Amino acid sequence: SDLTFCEIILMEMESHDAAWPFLEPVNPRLVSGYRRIIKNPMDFSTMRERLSRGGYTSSEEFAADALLVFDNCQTFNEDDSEVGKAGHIMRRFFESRWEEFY
Ligand SMILES: CCc1nc(CN2CCN(C(=O)c3[nH]c(C)c(C(C)=O)c3CC)CC2)no1
Repeated sequence: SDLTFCEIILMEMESHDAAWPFLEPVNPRLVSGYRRIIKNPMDFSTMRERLSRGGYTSSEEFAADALLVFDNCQTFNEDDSEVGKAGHIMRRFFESRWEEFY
């Protein structure tokens, strides 16, 4: 039931207009400095893979992955960059859907 909500939240996030930086993993070989700064990478397709095989035992574990996506994005990207702008927008969206459910 809680994970039921997580499926919907993930679909809406995947379908959001500001989702474009977060649909596939950052390839550390293609981004200078990414591996040295981000130890716990996360993205929506990785969350989708885990959710599909029942790898989230609680909604809390889903929320940890979602915030990793946005925390990694704020750590590595400036607020003024297109990717930075997108992470701030998706965090507010996630925080809005998460609070009108949990
Ligand atoms: C640019 C080289 C590269 N392409 C990809 C694949 N795919 C990853 C996500 N993506 C982004 O634009 C994106 N999303 C985030 C969270 C970031 C960073 C650095 O935080 C970035 C910069 C590449 C689209 C492309 N991997 O490396």
